[PDB]
Amino acid sequence: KQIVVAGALISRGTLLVAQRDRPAELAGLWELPGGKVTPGESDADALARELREELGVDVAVGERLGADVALNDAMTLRAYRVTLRSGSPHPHDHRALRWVGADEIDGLAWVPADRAWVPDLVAALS
Ligand SMILES: Cc1c[n+]([C@H]2C[C@H](O)[C@@H](COP(=O)(O)O)O2)cnc1N
Ligand SMILES: [Mg+2]
Repeated sequence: KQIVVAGALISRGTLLVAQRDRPAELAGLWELPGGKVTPGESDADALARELREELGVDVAVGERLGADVALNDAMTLRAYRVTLRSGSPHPHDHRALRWVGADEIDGLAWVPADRAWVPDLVAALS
């Protein structure tokens, strides 16, 4: 299974969430940003690559956040905690970004795959 890595960036007590712009089925819905791992890459290398590209930030990749999610037969989604080293997030590849607190998490229009992490994200912001 191809791995997709996603980042739960928590900064000053809030969580970054990113509103997708593609494809049509996901455009308008919110995610933990990330992307596919390239063969040869560690999860950490891939996720730091994706978040530099998409958000314009340098992050450190930490512990897992929640469990693996099955996208399809081919693909598995994995979330990690990440923390900021340098830079401020900007939506280079998204419709919008939003910093949310615990009480906002379950109200967001999540990408259905990511919605699985809602209890984990609420816990992390407890
Ligand atoms: C980063 C991410 C990605 N995906 C799904 C959407 C695509 O089917 C696939 C690859 O992601 P992308 O379109 O490269 O961001 O994984 C779902 N949740 C996420 N948090
Ligand atoms: Mg992406």
